[PDB]
Amino acid sequence: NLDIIGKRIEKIKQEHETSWHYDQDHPYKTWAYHGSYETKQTASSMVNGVVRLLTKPWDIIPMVTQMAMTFKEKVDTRTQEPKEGTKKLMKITAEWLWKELGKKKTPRMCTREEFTRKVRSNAALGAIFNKWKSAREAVEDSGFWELVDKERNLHLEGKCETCVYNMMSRAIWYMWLGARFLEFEALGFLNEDHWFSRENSLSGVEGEGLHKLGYILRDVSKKEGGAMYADDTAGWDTRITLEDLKNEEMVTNHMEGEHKKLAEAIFKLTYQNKVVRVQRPTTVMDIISRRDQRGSGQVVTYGLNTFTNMEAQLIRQMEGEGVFKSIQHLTVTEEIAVKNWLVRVGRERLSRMAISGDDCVVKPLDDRFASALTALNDMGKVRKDIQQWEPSRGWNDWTQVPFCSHHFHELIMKDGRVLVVPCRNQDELIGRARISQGAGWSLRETACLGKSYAQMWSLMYFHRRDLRLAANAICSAVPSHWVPTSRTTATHEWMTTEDMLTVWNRVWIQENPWMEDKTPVESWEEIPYLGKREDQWCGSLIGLTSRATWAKNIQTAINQVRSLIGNEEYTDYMPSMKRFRR
Ligand SMILES: [Zn+2]
Ligand SMILES: [Zn+2]
Repeated sequence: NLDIIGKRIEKIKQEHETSWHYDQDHPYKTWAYHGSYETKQTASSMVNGVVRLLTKPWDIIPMVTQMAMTFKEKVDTRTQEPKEGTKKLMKITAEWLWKELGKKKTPRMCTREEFTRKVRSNAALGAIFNKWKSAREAVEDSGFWELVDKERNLHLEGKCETCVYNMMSRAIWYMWLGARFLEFEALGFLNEDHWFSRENSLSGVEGEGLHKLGYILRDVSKKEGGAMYADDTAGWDTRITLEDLKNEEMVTNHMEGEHKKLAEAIFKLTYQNKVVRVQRPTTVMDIISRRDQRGSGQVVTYGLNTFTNMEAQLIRQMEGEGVFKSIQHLTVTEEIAVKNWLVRVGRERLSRMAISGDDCVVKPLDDRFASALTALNDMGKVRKDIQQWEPSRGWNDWTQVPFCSHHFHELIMKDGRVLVVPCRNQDELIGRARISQGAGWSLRETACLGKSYAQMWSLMYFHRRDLRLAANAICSAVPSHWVPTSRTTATHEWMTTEDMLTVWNRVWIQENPWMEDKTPVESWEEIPYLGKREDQWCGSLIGLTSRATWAKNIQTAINQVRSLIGNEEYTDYMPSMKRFRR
């Protein structure tokens, strides 16, 4: 408690010594409360006018239009201590999993140089605005790095002064850039060196890309076993136990020298003990603490969520296969059985899963998995939208399974080659492309964000009639040489000024390991769509009068946007489609 967090607490006290007060009407039950001080401040979702002017039929679809308008009683809940049998299963599995992940990788520190290059091309590193304006500026000033130095030597000394969380089913904890550096220095290797790649982790999909995920689920489907299970956890980040944070910290067992000590400090001082500032309207800032739940950077959060989810799902597989009988207590011979299962079939069982942070798909040995719930519930990973002891419902068809907000279609090209393509309800895709985040967007910057969405649709969602047409319209309406942008950036092959047919060939044919025949595609007309009825099932407006008038009159919409942007060099991409090709 207060020895590890006191100094952070003491320091904040004094920068608002005029305002400090132990409020007696504080709302916190599960968070330790420490005090309050004076503040007054809040970024809402703005419409992208380039995308909206070129998607007129969707102006009357509430599922699209409502997306642009507008639980903190889950961050204030408490998960119970798992039983001794559960704690043993987790410690054995975590020990084995770090060794497997470490067999072909070397833990290492990430560098000021690496951190600097990141900030100078806009990665979402969840920092705050004070002393310098942006992250770009702090990184060039040696004063910052002296602040970083003071904190760093404090961490070597087992103490913390400035690593404090700022709060804002989504809750995002920003820290100052300095704290973020020290986190990246110690733990950035997990992401920078692809510890959760599929090649390295067998269950993971880190760096795959949406073009690969369907083929990965189809490969899992080829395994002998039961249904495919895709159970979502209710508020994953809020169910991370102190026991989970201690098994995650065992990655430090693979480290040495300075790095080992820097990583141990991040886990001890910032993860297993946290200090947070929260805005309360009654407007004060509350300084609250707790030991458990997830609050790291979003990129370290991804890797440790993937790790702990891989661990949880192997244990659920062990329960289904009868490896242990009860979570109350592991016998000595059950430990040896668990250890032996991991050595004998561990890697095979990892290959039966696709895991992306809190999201999983599991094809177990058989359907005993469906009712194997005691370890999963006791670890605190309670399933969303099903009663605690009701058996899981599995999927019989890999094309039905939800994963990373998508499902996947098998689509046969006119030449017999097989594409496995990503898909989701088209209202969600159009509604997201119609939204920008933040202020001071020029017309040019708004156009270049529209072009990013359009090129993503050409690469990932070409099989949806409405999105191929809208993508071609947006790319016709935005000057041909303007570079696609995004303020928060998986593999993003659409972020390029290269011709999209050349990029399509490189991704779906040349690089595709599932595609044996490498014959390039010569035109967009060779590239197939879903069935017309399947396109409608997934939200197409094909067949509506509104959509027919939009498609027929698209050159008028393209010309409206060109007239707003002004006299620039444009390309007509509409004749790449059969119906505009005269
Ligand atoms: Zn610190
Ligand atoms: Zn679909």
